[PDB]
Amino acid sequence: FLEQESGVQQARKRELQQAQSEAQGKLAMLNSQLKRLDEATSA
Amino acid sequence: FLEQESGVQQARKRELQQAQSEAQGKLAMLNSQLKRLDEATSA
Repeated sequence: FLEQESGVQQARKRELQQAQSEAQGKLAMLNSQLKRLDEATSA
Repeated sequence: FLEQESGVQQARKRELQQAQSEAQGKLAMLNSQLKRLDEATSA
Protein backbone atom coordinates (compact mmCIF):
# COMPACT_ATOMS: atom_id res chain seq x y z
CA PHE A 1 0.00 0.00 0.00
CA LEU A 2 2.77 2.43 0.90
CA GLU A 3 4.61 1.70 -2.34
CA GLN A 4 1.53 2.22 -4.51
CA GLU A 5 1.08 5.53 -2.74
CA SER A 6 3.85 7.36 -4.58
CA GLY A 7 6.91 5.17 -4.46
CA VAL A 8 8.93 2.54 -6.29
CA GLN A 9 5.64 1.03 -7.50
CA GLN A 10 5.34 3.64 -10.26
CA ALA A 11 8.90 4.94 -9.97
CA ARG A 12 10.85 1.85 -11.01
CA LYS A 13 8.44 0.02 -13.29
CA ARG A 14 9.13 2.45 -16.12
CA GLU A 15 12.65 3.42 -15.00
CA LEU A 16 13.87 -0.17 -15.32
CA GLN A 17 12.77 -0.84 -18.88
CA GLN A 18 13.26 2.67 -20.28
CA ALA A 19 16.78 3.05 -18.90
CA GLN A 20 17.83 -0.47 -19.85
CA SER A 21 16.48 -0.40 -23.40
CA GLU A 22 17.65 3.15 -24.10
CA ALA A 23 21.15 2.66 -22.70
CA GLN A 24 21.66 -0.72 -24.38
CA GLY A 25 20.41 0.41 -27.78
CA LYS A 26 22.33 3.68 -27.62
CA LEU A 27 25.60 2.01 -26.62
CA ALA A 28 25.28 -0.67 -29.29
CA MET A 29 24.39 1.86 -31.98
CA LEU A 30 27.25 4.13 -30.89
CA ASN A 31 29.53 1.11 -31.24
CA SER A 32 28.06 0.83 -34.74
CA GLN A 33 29.91 3.98 -35.78
CA LEU A 34 33.09 2.56 -34.24
CA LYS A 35 32.64 -0.59 -36.32
CA ARG A 36 32.08 1.55 -39.42
CA LEU A 37 35.19 3.61 -38.68
CA ASP A 38 37.13 0.35 -38.43
CA GLU A 39 35.58 -0.65 -41.76
CA ALA A 40 36.78 2.60 -43.33
CA THR A 41 40.28 2.38 -41.87
CA SER A 42 40.66 -1.30 -42.88
CA ALA A 43 39.00 -1.71 -46.29
CA PHE B 1 -10.67 2.34 -5.62
CA LEU B 2 -9.31 5.86 -5.20
CA GLU B 3 -6.73 5.30 -7.93
CA GLN B 4 -9.27 3.95 -10.42
CA GLU B 5 -11.32 7.06 -9.70
CA SER B 6 -9.18 9.45 -11.73
CA GLY B 7 -5.59 8.86 -10.73
CA VAL B 8 -2.39 7.03 -11.55
CA GLN B 9 -4.52 4.03 -12.58
CA GLN B 10 -5.25 5.59 -15.97
CA ALA B 11 -2.63 8.32 -15.76
CA ARG B 12 0.54 6.22 -15.70
CA LYS B 13 -0.45 3.09 -17.58
CA ARG B 14 -0.23 4.89 -20.91
CA GLU B 15 2.34 7.49 -19.80
CA LEU B 16 4.90 4.81 -18.98
CA GLN B 17 4.89 2.97 -22.30
CA GLN B 18 4.23 5.95 -24.57
CA ALA B 19 6.97 8.10 -23.05
CA GLN B 20 9.48 5.25 -22.88
CA SER B 21 8.94 3.96 -26.41
CA GLU B 22 8.74 7.42 -27.98
CA ALA B 23 11.80 8.80 -26.18
CA GLN B 24 13.91 5.70 -26.80
CA GLY B 25 13.03 5.41 -30.48
CA LYS B 26 13.44 9.13 -31.07
CA LEU B 27 16.83 9.29 -29.35
CA ALA B 28 18.13 6.22 -31.19
CA MET B 29 16.87 7.46 -34.54
CA LEU B 30 18.33 10.92 -33.89
CA ASN B 31 21.63 9.18 -33.17
CA SER B 32 21.11 7.54 -36.56
CA GLN B 33 21.75 10.87 -38.29
CA LEU B 34 24.86 11.32 -36.13
CA LYS B 35 26.10 7.92 -37.27
CA ARG B 36 25.37 8.87 -40.89
CA LEU B 37 27.22 12.18 -40.49
CA ASP B 38 30.19 10.21 -39.15
CA GLU B 39 29.85 7.94 -42.20
CA ALA B 40 29.96 10.96 -44.51
CA THR B 41 32.91 12.59 -42.73
CA SER B 42 34.89 9.31 -42.63
CA ALA B 43 34.23 7.49 -45.92
